[PDB]
Amino acid sequence: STIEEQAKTFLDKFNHEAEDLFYQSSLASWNYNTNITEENVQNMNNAGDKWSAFLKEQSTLAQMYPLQEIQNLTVKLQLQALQQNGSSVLSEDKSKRLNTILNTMSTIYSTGKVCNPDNPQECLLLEPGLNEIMANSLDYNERLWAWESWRSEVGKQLRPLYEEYVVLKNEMARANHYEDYGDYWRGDYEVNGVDGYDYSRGQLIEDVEHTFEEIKPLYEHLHAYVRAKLMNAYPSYISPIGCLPAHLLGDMWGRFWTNLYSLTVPFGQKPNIDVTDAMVDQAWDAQRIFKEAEKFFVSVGLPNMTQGFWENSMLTDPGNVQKAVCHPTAWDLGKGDFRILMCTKVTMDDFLTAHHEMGHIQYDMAYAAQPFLLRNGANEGFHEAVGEIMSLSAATPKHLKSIGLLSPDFQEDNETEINFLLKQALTIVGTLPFTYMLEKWRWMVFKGEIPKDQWMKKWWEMKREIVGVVEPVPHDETYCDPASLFHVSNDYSFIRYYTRTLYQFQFQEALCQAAKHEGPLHKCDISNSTEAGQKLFNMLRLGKSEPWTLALENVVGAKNMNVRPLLNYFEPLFTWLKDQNKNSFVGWSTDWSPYA
Amino acid sequence: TRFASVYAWNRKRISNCVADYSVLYNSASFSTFKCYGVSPTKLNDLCFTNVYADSFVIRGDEVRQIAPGQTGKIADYNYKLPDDFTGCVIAWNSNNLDSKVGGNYNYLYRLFRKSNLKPFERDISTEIYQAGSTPCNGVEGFNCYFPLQSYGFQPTYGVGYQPYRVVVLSFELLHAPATVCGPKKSTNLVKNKCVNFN
Ligand SMILES: *[C@@H]1O[C@H](CO)[C@@H](O)[C@H](O)[C@H]1NC(C)=O
Repeated sequence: STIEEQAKTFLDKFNHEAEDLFYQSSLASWNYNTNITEENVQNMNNAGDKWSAFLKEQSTLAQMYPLQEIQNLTVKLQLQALQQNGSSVLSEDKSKRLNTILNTMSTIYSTGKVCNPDNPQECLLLEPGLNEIMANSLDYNERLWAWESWRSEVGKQLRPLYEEYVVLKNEMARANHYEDYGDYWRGDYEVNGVDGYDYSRGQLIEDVEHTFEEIKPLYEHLHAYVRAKLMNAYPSYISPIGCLPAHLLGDMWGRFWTNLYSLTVPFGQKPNIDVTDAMVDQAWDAQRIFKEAEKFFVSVGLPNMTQGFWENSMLTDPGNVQKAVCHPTAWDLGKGDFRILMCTKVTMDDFLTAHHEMGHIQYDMAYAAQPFLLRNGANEGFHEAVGEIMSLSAATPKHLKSIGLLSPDFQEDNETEINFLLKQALTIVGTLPFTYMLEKWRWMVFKGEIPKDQWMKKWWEMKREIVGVVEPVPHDETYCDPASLFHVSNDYSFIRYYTRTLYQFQFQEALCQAAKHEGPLHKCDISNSTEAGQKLFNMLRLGKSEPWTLALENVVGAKNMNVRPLLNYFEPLFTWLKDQNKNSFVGWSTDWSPYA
Repeated sequence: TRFASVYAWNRKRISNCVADYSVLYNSASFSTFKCYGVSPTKLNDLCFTNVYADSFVIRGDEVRQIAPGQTGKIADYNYKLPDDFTGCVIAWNSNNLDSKVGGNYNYLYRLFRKSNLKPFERDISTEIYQAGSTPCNGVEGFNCYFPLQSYGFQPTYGVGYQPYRVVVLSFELLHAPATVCGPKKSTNLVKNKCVNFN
């Protein structure tokens, strides 16, 4: 009989059960997260097992369909996800071992125990404990010791399991008509639809290197500045011949430079902008935080919150034995149900977090009419940008003064803005070189062009080349430093944090252009402007129904991955940074080390 | 207390009584009163013979599908409303009596049909729908689907997924010794004054 028409019945029968089954799954997960009790642990496990058994039944039949003759581009894309073979292509004795290794890696990664040798009864963990040692301290003989102790007792056991895990994962990916395992992670950044909007997996590898060279002078200037600031406090340990050391960034892995902001402040006379006591003096609860901030979403024209969110979702005050997880999360339970899980307090950081969470809620509600297989964005790098757009454009002094939280006599000068521009710069472009590092490293190691022996030597020789981090202590091939990372052992991709930076500033500049704002970009807001609510809405509701390249045309001028706004947002930052390194050499040589 | 399902709706025949289209229009607990035909305030003017009442239990915003000339999944093969509709449709919120904690799966709706329904026709028979040339020849298999699927009802589904009971009233405008009428007038009485009496 006919084959094109009959698939419509299958996709109309499968999603009807998928929607409500995922609804109970999300409800059980929310109940478990809200109620930390053994009385709510069997139901979520049962729901997860039932949903997992249901998913396999509906995906096995979606191979008989010849997805090369179906005309429509919607049902074909919908069935492409059902056509994925997943991890059920290996042998059962092999899949069992792979799953055991995957679980063992995660379990061991949370069992970091390092005791002080002189007091063998005192170990510290990656949680509060050893984390506090390097987070806020003024010492040099302890920060390197903590780094060495952490990286010398966790890698020696993750390495043997990771060695087999990489090979087995590559072999499993080989069965899905992919050259390596990299295609399994680059499969979402690929479209073969409308002519002129097409994309290939081989384009991103050359496009990721052509967008990073244009922001390298900025990183050189920032590195020179931070090295100069560190030379003013630390003793004769750092040298201008090389670069900044490894155990002084402010974290175990150096992903974020937020802990170095106090040490590298240009002027200490002027404090930061704090309004937490401004809200406290007026006796603001956490509900007024959610009520006074939702109004920013109303002036732009975005739809109002549906009834039930203010009743079902808990806002704050765990208080007594009724303990709940305080991790900020937004849950789209389905069936038109949305909730928030957060222990909101009186904090401007909590204000930004609440903006981020209800931005996730708004983005989830934007494409609520899409089918269950299309209840997601075009790609996964859009959620964080949508959440952080208002986080960036909600801390401006004009926005706070409009609400009525600061006196109308405020007299901000240039230096008041330089610190605000530097605080976000140390966080934003301070993690970009560590993302292109780890992601490209994993891509090349999964490609397999290097032998077994030459694994760790390349990492240190390339880290010095681009990021500029020298070896504080010498390590041999048996060490495994990167295994001590969250997204290295749980099979988590590390590319979602790199396009997010580009998306945030692209969207911000695109919305600021058509908003009647003249001057800089750090003091631009879309409040009281419905014109900024029409351009954005045409893309939020699309969801996964349209490719991301196509979706990047109705809000932004160009579709190409060109990093324009980062060279424009931090324009005063560059203008002030080009005048401070007048006599200090900028750069580094990959030969100097603290020990040699 | 209970209403018929949307795929197999009840049929109530009302005649030989005084029609009161006043409290129905005046009650504030009616989410939908829009209807096409005579004026909702002119209802107590005409006299008819038969009145037909149909009861449905559907899910939220789907209620807009019931209109004279709208397509979908309820107005195409579950209940076809005549194009020349001469009645009115009333829908209200029923989240307090139709929704049960844990799910209320006792309201089945037909999802599979081989042809669009003509106005005022019922298909109560339940048979596995064949899609292609693969008869089941058994109980269940491939190209085998059950048209009836149960609705899911819980007290917390938001707005667009809550149950909304619907009643459709059909008035027939035939020429006959009509009996169904309404209260005409109750004007007072005067004496010994030249008046016009009716
Ligand atoms: C939640 O946990 C408490 C104990 O912490 C228990 O008494 C209660 O039954 C659980 N479930 C609900 C719905 O509160």
